[PDB]
Amino acid sequence: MGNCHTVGPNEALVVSGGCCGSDYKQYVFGGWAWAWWCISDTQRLSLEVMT
Amino acid sequence: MFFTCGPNEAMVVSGFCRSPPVMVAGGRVFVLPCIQQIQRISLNTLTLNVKSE
Repeated sequence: MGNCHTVGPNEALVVSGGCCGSDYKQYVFGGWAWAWWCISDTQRLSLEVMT
Repeated sequence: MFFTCGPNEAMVVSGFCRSPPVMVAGGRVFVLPCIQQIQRISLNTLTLNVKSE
């Protein structure tokens, strides 16, 4: 089982593990990503202005 | 599904096969609701009372 994750331009999505290897971080900043339930975790961070 | 905004707003669409997000000010866009996301921004003017003491 895997899920399709949609990301806004304002968000950095980091996915660890995936189709390219074991020991790596997948870098995303808007758009989308594919994630396997137990082969790749999904974590996001906001890129917005803070004052 | 079609989504529309007034000239007072801009629509931002991100998702499957739409990695560079599409931005449209006052128009219509065809979107996959379960596989693509739509966000908005108001283009209205703000009348700010800028105090100083």
